[PDB]
Formats: sequence, C-alpha cells, structure tokens
Amino acid sequence: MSNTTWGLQRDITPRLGARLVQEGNQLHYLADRASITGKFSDAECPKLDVVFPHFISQIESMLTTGELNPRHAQCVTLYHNGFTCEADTLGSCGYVYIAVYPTQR
Repeated sequence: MSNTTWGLQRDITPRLGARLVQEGNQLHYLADRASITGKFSDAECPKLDVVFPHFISQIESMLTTGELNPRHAQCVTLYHNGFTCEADTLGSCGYVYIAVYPTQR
C-alpha cells in the first residue's frame, strides 16, 4: 500500500501499472509517471528497454487496427518474446489502463 500511486490504487501481485492518456493519434508516455519494482541488472536493463517499444508499437495500432470504440470492457492477453502484457479499455471513454508483469520462471 502507498499514500500516493500513479496508476490504479492496487498493491496486489500486479503492483506495477502504466495508465496512458489519450491525445491526438498518439499516446503520451511520461517516465516520471510510473513506479519501479524489484531490480534489473545491467544485462537485463538494456535487453528489457529495447523490448518496451515492441509492446508499445502494438498498442498505438490496437486503437486503430483493433478499432477503438468506447462500448464495453474487453480483456486481451498478448504474448511475444516469452513476455506477456495485459491490456483492457474497461469500457472507459478516451482511457486505456495497461500493466506489465514479466514471467518469473
């Protein structure tokens, strides 16, 4: 638990989130608006940093290709490079809450 938390107020297993704000045909990702958990070595930091744009490169398209339309919530589970990110619109208008949880095993 924490007094102030950027993403949704959750301290369960997925205690890390990354809610993006809608604006124009692109989404603004603010580094100062997130939290870090655990620790990534110098050999894991660069390798993970290059994987980040891969997953985001798809989100920017999901709203277009997946046809964005505030109507109802729809949970989708993607899988790439062994890593799996979860995304959902929650049926919210002009808002998409997303979260990443790297596989341990």
